[PDB]
Amino acid sequence: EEEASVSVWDEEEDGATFTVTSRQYRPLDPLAPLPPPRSSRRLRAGTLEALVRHLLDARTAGADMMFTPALLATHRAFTSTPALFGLVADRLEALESYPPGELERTTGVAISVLSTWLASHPEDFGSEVKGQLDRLESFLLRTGYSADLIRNLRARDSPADPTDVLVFLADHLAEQLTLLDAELFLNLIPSQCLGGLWLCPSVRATVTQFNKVAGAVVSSVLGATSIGEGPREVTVRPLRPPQRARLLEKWIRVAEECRLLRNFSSVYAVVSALQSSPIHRLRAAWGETTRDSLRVFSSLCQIFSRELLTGVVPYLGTFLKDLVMLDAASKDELENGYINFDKRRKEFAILSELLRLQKECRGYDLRPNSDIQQWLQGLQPLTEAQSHRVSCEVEP
Repeated sequence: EEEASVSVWDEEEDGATFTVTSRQYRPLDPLAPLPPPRSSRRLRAGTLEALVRHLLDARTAGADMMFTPALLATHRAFTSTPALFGLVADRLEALESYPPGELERTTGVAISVLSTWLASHPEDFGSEVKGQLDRLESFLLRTGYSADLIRNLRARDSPADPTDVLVFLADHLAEQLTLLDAELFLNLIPSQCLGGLWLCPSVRATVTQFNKVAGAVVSSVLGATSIGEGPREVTVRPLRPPQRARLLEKWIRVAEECRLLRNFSSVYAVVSALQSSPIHRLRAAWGETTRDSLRVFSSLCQIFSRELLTGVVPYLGTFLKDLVMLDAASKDELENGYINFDKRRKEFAILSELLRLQKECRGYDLRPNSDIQQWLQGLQPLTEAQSHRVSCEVEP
């Protein structure tokens, strides 16, 4: 595992730039002849056509292992699914005159790539790729070549009292918030998180629920129910500072139980709601909060979290921000018109983190509590304008 030499150089092809790396390691037996050097030839930038040539090259899987999954995961940021499918069908068609050995090899790579693509991202394929599908299966029958791949590609009543948070146990509430957060995080299409895209419903649905939880906290602490849409249309229940503190203490504990379940999405939803202007203002209510609940809350505030992500539900906003930073920092294309694939590798790196958090999220074993769920559904959260108004009314 101890290396002796590393050589790095760049090579140019038709419409692409590659980086070759050659690493010479010392043999395990120090007296043995030198082992063969370990190498990689990775595409750095190239035309959309050149990306597809590299995609369907049999050597790419061994010499550039990030390329295939990165391209398949990020392609919707710079091209489209029917466009990429079409260029794959293009490449295969321009290869029909080739000798049977080369034809069968590349067709095999194409079948392998399309199977991985379909397995990884089934939502990419629909009615829009109909012509490209016919383009593919006519090519296969024409060359006499995959059967399962074609088949698989063919197939594709009054508003709830917000203060009733007190009626349920805090660990149960956390478990129930996590159940909703987890299934949304599992249904998340990671590519929709990309700076170039974020038409992104799976991200929107995660953010909506995040906002509903944060809204529920603000609403219940203020003891208010949003009955209309305007800044003035609200109903408010009577709460003395000691009574309101019990609601603050309750949500603090719910946030704490979310943390123990590693649901950092709802931890942040609750903590940001409690740090929010219309809730921070409530100094009489906070003044009645027990010191133990305050120390827990401060500890929860200092988390916002990246180091703790090593069941689980992450706060998606941090990944959305990193992907916005990266999109702003890195160019889509180079001056020559080549797609800057380095950008896409850095994007995939973040996406693979999300993928590994998704498989860990599958580890949850939680049961739907019908009555907590019904309460959550009946919640009518206050708008930013309404909450500011009510807080000015309940604590002048």
